[PDB]
Amino acid sequence: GWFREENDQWPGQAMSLRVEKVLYDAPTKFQHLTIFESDPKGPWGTVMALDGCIQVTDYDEFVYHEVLGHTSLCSHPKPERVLIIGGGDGGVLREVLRHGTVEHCDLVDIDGEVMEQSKQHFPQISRSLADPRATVRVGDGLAFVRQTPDNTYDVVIIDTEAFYKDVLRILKPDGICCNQGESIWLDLELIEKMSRFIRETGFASVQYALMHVPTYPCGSIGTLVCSKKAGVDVTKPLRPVEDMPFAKDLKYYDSEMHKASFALPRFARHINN
Amino acid sequence: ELISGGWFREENDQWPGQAMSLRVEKVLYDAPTKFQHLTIFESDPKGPWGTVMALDGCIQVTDYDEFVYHEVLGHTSLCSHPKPERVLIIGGGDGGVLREVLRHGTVEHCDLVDIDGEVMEQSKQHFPQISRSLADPRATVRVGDGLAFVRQTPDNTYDVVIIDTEAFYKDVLRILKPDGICCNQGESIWLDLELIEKMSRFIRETGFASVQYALMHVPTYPCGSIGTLVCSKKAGVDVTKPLRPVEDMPFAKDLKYYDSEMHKASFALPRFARHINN
Ligand SMILES: C[S@@H](CCCN)C[C@H]1O[C@@H](n2cnc3c(N)ncnc32)[C@H](O)[C@@H]1O
Ligand SMILES: C[S@@H](CCCN)C[C@H]1O[C@@H](n2cnc3c(N)ncnc32)[C@H](O)[C@@H]1O
Ligand SMILES: O=C(CCS)Nc1ccccc1
Ligand SMILES: O=C(CCS)Nc1ccccc1
Repeated sequence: GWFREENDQWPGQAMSLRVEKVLYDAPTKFQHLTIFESDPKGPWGTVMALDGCIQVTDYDEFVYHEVLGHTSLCSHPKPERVLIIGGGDGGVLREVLRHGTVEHCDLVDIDGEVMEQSKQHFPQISRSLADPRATVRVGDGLAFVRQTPDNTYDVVIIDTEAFYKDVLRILKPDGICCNQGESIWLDLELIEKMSRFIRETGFASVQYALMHVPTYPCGSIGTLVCSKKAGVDVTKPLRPVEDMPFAKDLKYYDSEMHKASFALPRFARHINN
Repeated sequence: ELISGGWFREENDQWPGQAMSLRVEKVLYDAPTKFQHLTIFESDPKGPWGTVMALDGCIQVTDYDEFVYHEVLGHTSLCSHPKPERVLIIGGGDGGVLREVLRHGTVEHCDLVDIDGEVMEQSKQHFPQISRSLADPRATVRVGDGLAFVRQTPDNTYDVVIIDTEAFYKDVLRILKPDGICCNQGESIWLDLELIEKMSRFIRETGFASVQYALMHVPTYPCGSIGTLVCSKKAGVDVTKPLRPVEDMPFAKDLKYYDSEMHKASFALPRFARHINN
């Protein structure tokens, strides 16, 4: 049969993939979690959906994982302690762990079932979950950051007021925050709203980086990249990845794509000023 | 044979196991032309897509993201040339590239050849924002094979050739002036990276001095992006930095996707694809 994806907000279209083998399909305590192998004659491999929205495919998971992971960290002078909220597939953490500067990373994900299913059906994404520089919790990020002290983390990556206020609060003075931002084609209003809320919460700067992800609606998604410190230009890498030893293992991210990600179509450019 | 209230479904033989579909609100055209199947319909009015054109079952234009591809092709090429006075567009029957090229004050004449006169007719009726350029008298619009058209054209006729569709590419090189720019509808770095590598190498070997691939976000196309090979007949020219920035022309603010920053960023490729460009 077929997995069909559609959206009541964008009513008259759908996107479908052939299911070759259902590997998981159950409610969880927090969301519907579907994993299946897609057409072995196609490129998508294993696919994971949450409440019927594709979240991860074998084919392009590298895109969003490297952009969040390295755009943020390469914007920091020396990132040693890292929080990931959500990110339970482990992909971002894998990308975080490539950085030698990283001493420790906590990863907090509301949904234990996601990580378990990930270890089972996404080995190349989940390996990183048992790494000794990581600690993995099953819990609400909202609570977790409310119970975290000031000046704890150099980087907070949010891969899903008092929340945004807390995040600024837990970052050190050169803190860098990034999130999974939405689509400039479907959520532009909401991107504008967030950008400005995030800034009025007390972050010095907020800049939106666009990336190409084929399996997400409209072919792209972005991340808001936010600096606690004033005078920081996140759009030009602070510490290029080309000097670190893992650069040539990356399949999407480099310094030219860093810079380029912040050039927006004219209709959307007002997000970045 | 499509009917209002049903869904248009597209699949591909070549990438089995995916499908894409749009609800049809009203059929405005659905018949074979002497060249291809041409489908036009209004999509769901509670959605953003407006009117939609399909050729042989591949969507080609929607009201929605129309401007991306047309502006990228018109402007990346024209802003890479010192003085584009005479322009040829092969394909482009809908009028979209031509509306972008005609924005430019230096353009003195533009010929467009598209093999299917029906595409041009139905664009006149159903895409007024795209096709108004087609009646412009700085343009000459012929129905004809672009291949036979370039073959019958003398050397160094054009400053810029835009292909919106080996003996062909050599003709293209021949009909351009020493200063010429050619750009085309490239394919996708996700679906035909090998093809893009091959086209580029051989456009170079044909005799073009440089060829660089420009990536753009088009949400209605397979995998949500597509590209254009931007090729310079003369040596030592860098198409990846605007020769004549659009920001110095009167119409810069009318554009919805393209500007100089977008121009430079479009040549940055994800690492797996960057060898196309070096
Ligand atoms: C799958 S991941 C997105 C895929 C790209 N790596 C989205 C994760 O965020 C979690 N999530 C959602 N809400 C929360 C909260 N409130 N806290 C923590 N994690 C959360 C959710 O369980 C997904 O695993
Ligand atoms: C509609 S346009 C594609 C959408 C981008 N605006 C593609 C056009 O190329 C024409 N086409 C295809 N082959 C040729 C040749 N050989 N010559 C000229 N025009 C051609 C075809 O009729 C379409 O209208
Ligand atoms: O636009 C989308 C999906 C996300 S924007 N689908 C689509 C619409 C028209 C044509 C082809 C695809
Ligand atoms: O990946 C693709 C198409 C081209 S890259 N489609 C798709 C992705 C997710 C769900 C349904 C379809």
